[PDB]
Amino acid sequence: CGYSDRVQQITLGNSTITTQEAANAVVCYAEWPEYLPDVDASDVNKTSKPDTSVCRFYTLDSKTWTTGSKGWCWKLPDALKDMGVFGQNMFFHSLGRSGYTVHVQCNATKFHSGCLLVVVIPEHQLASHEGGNVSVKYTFTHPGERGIDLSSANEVGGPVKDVIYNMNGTLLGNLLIFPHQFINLRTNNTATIVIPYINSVPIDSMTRHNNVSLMVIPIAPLTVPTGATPSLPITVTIAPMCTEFSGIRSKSIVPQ
Amino acid sequence: TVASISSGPKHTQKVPILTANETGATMPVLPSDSIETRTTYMHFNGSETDVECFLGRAACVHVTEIQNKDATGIDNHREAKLFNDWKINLSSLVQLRKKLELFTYVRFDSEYTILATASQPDSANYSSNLVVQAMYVPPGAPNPKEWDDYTWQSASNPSVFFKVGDTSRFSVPYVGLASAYNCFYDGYSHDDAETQYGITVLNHMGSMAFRIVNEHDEHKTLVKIRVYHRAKHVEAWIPRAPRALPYTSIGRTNYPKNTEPVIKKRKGDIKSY
Amino acid sequence: TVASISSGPKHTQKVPILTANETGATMPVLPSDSIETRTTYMHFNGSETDVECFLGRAACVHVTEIQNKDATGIDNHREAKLFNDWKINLSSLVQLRKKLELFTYVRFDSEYTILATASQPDSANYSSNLVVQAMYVPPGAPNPKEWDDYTWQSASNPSVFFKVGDTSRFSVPYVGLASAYNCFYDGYSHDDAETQYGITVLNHMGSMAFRIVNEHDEHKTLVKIRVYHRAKHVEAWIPRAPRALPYTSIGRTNYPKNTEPVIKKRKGDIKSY
Amino acid sequence: INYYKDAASTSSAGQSLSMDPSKFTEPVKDLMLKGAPALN
Amino acid sequence: INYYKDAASTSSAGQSLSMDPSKFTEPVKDLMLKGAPALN
Amino acid sequence: INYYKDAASTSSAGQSLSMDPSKFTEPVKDLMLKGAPALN
Amino acid sequence: GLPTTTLPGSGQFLTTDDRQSPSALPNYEPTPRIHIPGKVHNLLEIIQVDTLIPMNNTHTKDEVNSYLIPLNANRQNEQVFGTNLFIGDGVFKTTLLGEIVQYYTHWSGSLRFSLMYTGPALSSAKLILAYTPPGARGPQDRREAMLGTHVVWDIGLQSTIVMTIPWTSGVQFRYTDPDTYTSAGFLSCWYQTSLILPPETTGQVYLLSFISACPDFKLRLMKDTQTISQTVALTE
Amino acid sequence: GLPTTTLPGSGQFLTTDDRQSPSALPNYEPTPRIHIPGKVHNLLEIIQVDTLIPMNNTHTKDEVNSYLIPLNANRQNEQVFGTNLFIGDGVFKTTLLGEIVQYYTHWSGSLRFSLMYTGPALSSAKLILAYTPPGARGPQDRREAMLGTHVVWDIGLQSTIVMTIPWTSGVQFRYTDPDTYTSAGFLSCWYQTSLILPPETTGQVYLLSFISACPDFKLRLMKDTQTISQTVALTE
Amino acid sequence: GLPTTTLPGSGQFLTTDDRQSPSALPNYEPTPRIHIPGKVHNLLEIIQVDTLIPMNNTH
Repeated sequence: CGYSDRVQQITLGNSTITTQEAANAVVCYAEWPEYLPDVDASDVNKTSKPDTSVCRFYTLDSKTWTTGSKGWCWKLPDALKDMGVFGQNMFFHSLGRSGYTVHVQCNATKFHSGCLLVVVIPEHQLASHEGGNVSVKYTFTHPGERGIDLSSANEVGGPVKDVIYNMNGTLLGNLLIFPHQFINLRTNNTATIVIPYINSVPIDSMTRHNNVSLMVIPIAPLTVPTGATPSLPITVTIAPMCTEFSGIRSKSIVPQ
Repeated sequence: TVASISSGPKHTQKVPILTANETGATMPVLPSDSIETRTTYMHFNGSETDVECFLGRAACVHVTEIQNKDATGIDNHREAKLFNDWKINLSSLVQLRKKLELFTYVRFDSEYTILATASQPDSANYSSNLVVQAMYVPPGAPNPKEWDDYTWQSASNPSVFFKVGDTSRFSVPYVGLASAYNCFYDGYSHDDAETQYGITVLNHMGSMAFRIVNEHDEHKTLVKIRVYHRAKHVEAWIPRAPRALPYTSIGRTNYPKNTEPVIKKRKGDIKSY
Repeated sequence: TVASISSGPKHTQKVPILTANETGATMPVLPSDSIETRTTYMHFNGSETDVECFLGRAACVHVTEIQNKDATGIDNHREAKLFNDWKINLSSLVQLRKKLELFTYVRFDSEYTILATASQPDSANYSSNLVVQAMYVPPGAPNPKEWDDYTWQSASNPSVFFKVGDTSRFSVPYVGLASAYNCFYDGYSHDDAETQYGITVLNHMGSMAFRIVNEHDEHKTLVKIRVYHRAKHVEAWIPRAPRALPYTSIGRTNYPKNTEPVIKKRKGDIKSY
Repeated sequence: INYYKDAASTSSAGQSLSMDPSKFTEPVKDLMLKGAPALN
Repeated sequence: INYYKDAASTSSAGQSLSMDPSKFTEPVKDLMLKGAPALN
Repeated sequence: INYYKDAASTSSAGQSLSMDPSKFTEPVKDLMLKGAPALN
Repeated sequence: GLPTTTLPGSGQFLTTDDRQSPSALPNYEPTPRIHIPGKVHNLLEIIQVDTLIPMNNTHTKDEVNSYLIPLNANRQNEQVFGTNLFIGDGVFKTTLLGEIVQYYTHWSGSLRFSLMYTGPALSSAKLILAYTPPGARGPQDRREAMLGTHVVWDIGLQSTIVMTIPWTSGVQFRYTDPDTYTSAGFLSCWYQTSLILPPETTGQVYLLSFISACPDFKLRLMKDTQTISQTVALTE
Repeated sequence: GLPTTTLPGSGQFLTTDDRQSPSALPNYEPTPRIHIPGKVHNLLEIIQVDTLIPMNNTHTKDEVNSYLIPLNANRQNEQVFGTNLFIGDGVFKTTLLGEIVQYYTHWSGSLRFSLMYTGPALSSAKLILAYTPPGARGPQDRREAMLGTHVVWDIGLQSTIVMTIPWTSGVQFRYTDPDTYTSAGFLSCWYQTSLILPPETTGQVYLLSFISACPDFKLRLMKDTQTISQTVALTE
Repeated sequence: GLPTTTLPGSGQFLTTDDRQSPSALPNYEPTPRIHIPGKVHNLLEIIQVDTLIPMNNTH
């Protein structure tokens, strides 16, 4: 009985991702993403299913993991609003529903040390740094493909950037309850998380609401060998999956 | 049902205690996998840990004081405490809020129990027989403006009348627009640069107005009305990381600046017991 | 069922009245074994002597006074009698303690009945309509610190509200960690030269906090709260020698120094009647 | 008729009708019958 | 016995007796059995 | 279970389940089917 | 709603009624029951066990000596001990039988009275245990006591005598508290022959006295005992 | 009308009773139920999931560093970390298991304690995880800890060890609140061999510690937690 | 008489509860029901009928 498990590949549309140091992919709540059934539907407009034209992997700009980096946060579907036909359909339709296959990549040598916690939080409602009853402005919660850097300073009307309190008042060690995977450089170069549609409604506005928030947080800090650059590149790859759009209308207007 | 199985010596090439937590799976390793054990039974079902039991006991959600006095020489009857309004939400008390906010979506039938208690801080010769009116104002209905407003007639709005000192209790079906309540919402009311985040009509159950329907007397009686909520037929989805820091507002996830450390620092090094 | 059998003259080499009590056995010798008897029936079942009947009637376990007055100018609300705490134990009343302490282990369901009674030793014009709150504080839960503390919200702790003058009654399942309560414990909390003997968390049922939830008035009303306990589904093991001397503390077997004789000395010699 | 969900809510079970004082009156290894010599 | 017309008037349903922690403890694509290498 | 002698003592009858809006929406002599010309 | 009428005595607190009530801990699972030796179902089981009677209650302070009935050598036709039979008072008040009896008002059935000899193995004595039913004077001589219910006990290999006091009453139940119309009678013990001691042995020898109930014993109408009392509530 | 008598405790407010009551919205139809992933029926499902333990709780302020247990190279026969086992206090109070445990008074069953290694792929270390049952001193040496329940962990291809703490107790349930008679024991970790680092690599490497319940875990008698509190009512 | 315990909220006036109650006119026979055209069982019948919208509300 001779075989290996570290080698797996995912092909979506015309894009293919290959791996040689992978940990078993995670499927949130053991439920694979699926189309909205007639027994749960509310809006009567027949849904547009674009299949291979939108269901493919999009690479987000790489981030640089330094020894002093606090972590990174992305909001979905906001992070894909400028990505090809998915980005246009998401603004041309009033309502949308979609699952996602998230694939995070961080490769390093056999001498490097460090561990990332890659976790998906549904309704990751952020706290403002000002406390009291202050709200987070739309422009800071919807950054797009450049995401939120938790290493940066706080901003007026912006969310809080203390990673340990998860930007919402919970501790970092408890994030393991949400679908997560670790990129331990000693064991793995890639985390993978398949997310179904998570909402209290069957289909919803894609411009006003983010269903999930992806967080990549270094737990054990980056430890490079003596004489190597104290920095490592992180690339995030996301593919919409089992996507549904409804209520076509003139292009949606958002701030900035 | 067996809790621990009978298990003897182990000499094998299959090692259940070694794994890769990097996979995001917490392996179901048992006591019998690390050492040799005897057969014992669970002899317990776990009924007190059901989500229906953890959320299904009463807790106070609002406390308010109302007064029986003449309305002559007053411009605002709510500021005179002649009647009081409550924006219905379960996020005012931290003991209940943390239990309920441990899940992302919850769908339950409510059961309200209202306790009104009288007090005479000023001179009174007898214990007045006051009757309190609790009126439910769903979103869109006219909220009372005066203690003797036409709105209190309640031709269609649900209303309950009870004697002060006693209690009233009424059940309420699931009133949310969606299939479950949203405990958290990573979104806005509309696509706008200055609109409200999280707090939105998704968490708007309506309002409750409270008055003393009895006419005003010669003595002032302060009545503290206490609303208790108990959930029935509870369902919960997407378990969440528990709240650690104190709260600052209803329906928002904010915490105070300069907050105290939540990790209880140990006395001595990492090796002390 | 026959109580005494019909029995005539006896002329035998088997002598049922002679034995050896040194063996620790009390021989079942009957009236018919010492003299000649007639047949008679028991015509009695013994239902009033069952352990469920001997321990299954109410008895008071605690009495406490609480006051409705302003909390201004007070540093301790418990010392001002605004609220009171009871370390739950059934060893404060000697009439109940001696019955229950006649066995080594007892397992029973409890039934508490609380009676609150009002009194105005100072000037008052009417009988105030006070509502008392009885809150169960299991070990680990925050005991109330003030009469208006956040703890009284009771988001998870069992709590009961009732009008003074009336009564409340609630059942409690067997709450012991072991299979039966320990009435006596020949041991310690830990292997230590200065630790507590007998009194230990084996006999720690928790605490009950009592307050008047009504606001404070112009007149002082002293409310005496009386807790009564009645056992249900009682089981008892290892019968014990009965208590003879008066007690000195809860959960401990001590007696006073210079105690009076318990044997009622006879008037005259050992031959008098 | 029981009006509540829990067994702790119930009334008493009455009496345990099968009694046997022998385990307290004669807890001896060898069984002793009355009339026969206790010791021999 | 129910004394009212609505389902919202009813008492609790008790407990959902069929539990399965696997959807939260092991939400992995390939099934992993304990003792076999997690990775190979 | 009814606790009184009169029908006026009873609780509501619930809902009249068989509805038909046609007597108010289309009270016309000749029946008109949608898609066919209303007039010809 | 059902029209109902509340009978008199509604909302009153009766300490003996056994009705159902709501649990303060709903859905709670209690610790499993384990096998513990010595389970008691009814008090008629334990009251049937012998306990020592402080028959020599003629001392200034409580001592172990109070349980030892003195026997003296070379005494002919003389009394060993004597007592009235109020089982809720006197020498019986401190015994297990008398102490359990004090938790009840009415008693009926036969008592088991036992004596164990402790003198030397070469020693001998013959004693007469005599029970005098009520109505008759407490006996002044063995001839007077021997006219009643009696057991002549030859002290030998069997060290203990067991004389059962038969239930002699017109009325079906007697009071546990001393009342003359419900008096149980008297017990006396006398020298049938005499106590003979072996050579080179001196002083008085002793008898131990025991009390237990017969399986036909009955007790009813529960009450609080007056063998213990308190003036102030206890603290921990 | 039916004659009835009201028992004591009528009209009292008990926060735990589950009886029917009238609807304030009669004939109301609720929004249909939809399939939402991640349904929770009981807390024994989610308490069985691993959460990081802030074992390095030796910092002045809360930091990510508090979850990293330090390992140092070239250390022989020395302790890595040590802790008492009160799961409702100390390092466990902030974890999901400890935080859920604090909503209950009594706990029973076995705990799952796990460690994940994060040093270089060419690095090696052998560690001994040792659990000391209650009654015995907190161990001062590996020889003292190795006398108890232990797992020797060879750090290699499998990055994580899972040592299950067997339920060692006389009493069936322990208190969640720190009480000495119901103490759970101690955990310690020691160098079995030593930590060896590859050439051209420096400093300390780290272990991540996790806690979860076994399927035989039990919790009972609900209570409010003291991990959160308020002085004034919240507003919107 | 049956021992009973009154739950909290006894004797309170809730404007929506539908329980039976005693008649003030016992043994009364009501006028017979007659056929009247236009019977309405539910409002979803009449809300389905067209009504003019004051769209030019600019006066």
